[PDB]
Amino acid sequence: LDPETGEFL
Amino acid sequence: GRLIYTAGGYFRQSLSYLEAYNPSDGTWLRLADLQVPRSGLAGCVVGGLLYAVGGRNNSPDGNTDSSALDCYNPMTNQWSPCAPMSVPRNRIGVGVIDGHIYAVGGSHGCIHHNSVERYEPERDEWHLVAPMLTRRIGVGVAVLNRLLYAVGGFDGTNRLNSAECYYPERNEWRMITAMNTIRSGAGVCVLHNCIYAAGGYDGQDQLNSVERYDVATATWTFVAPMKHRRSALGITVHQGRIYVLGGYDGHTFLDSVECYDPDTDTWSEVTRMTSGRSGVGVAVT
Repeated sequence: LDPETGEFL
Repeated sequence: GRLIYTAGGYFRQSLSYLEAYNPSDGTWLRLADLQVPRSGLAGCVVGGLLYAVGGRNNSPDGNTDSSALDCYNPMTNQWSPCAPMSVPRNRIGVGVIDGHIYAVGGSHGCIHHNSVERYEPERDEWHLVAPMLTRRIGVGVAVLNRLLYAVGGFDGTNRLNSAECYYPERNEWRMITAMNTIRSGAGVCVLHNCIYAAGGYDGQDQLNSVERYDVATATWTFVAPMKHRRSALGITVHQGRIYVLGGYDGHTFLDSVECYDPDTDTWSEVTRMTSGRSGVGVAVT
């Protein structure tokens, strides 16, 4: 979970 | 009567949307979808044609970073692919000088690029120019006085408040006055000879603060902050006003589109995107 974009990688 | 185009973004997966908003009538258009879905791309315009640069397709099946340049003609409502970049660039920064598209920074896996490359539409070629001093992803870009500014971002280790200018004729980079706040994934644009950097992530929290670089004084001044905090947000200028579009506020995905009036120094909610998303590209024509 990228805090900046919210994308789940 | 120019529109604010918005391409792609993320909600659960990378998106193919292309949509346009008209501030005169407050309506949304549904235009032809992207050939390949992507998020963390950037938008720009050259000769009335929308370009969508880089990003990545974070789908259920997996992740593929994009080196692709695709071009959308408003008159034909058709996407056409162009020559790809030398490397893939997710969380890309883009600016235009003299009908040439500069691709700034961005990532490919663990690699955080400091390289920059330049696109010539009339030849359909990409060429490397001088790389930035700092490596940057989530980087704001803004063309001002025919110089390209790379503002904020993430260097692989830390979130940055530093900014730096590019000189096309000289082909060299130079650091400038760093920002008041640290900002990765901010919306960065140019209004009335100043650079605005809105929103982003400071390392801990999401931001609603907006600060304004004056070129003559070389100092960053705060202006009225946004109502809704956001990072990885879309941004553009349309007829003397800044428009911020969507993003991620730490909890949820925004469909809010706020509008800044520089005369009153007041933000306002103007419309909603048709669905909440982050990491959209945005351009105006």
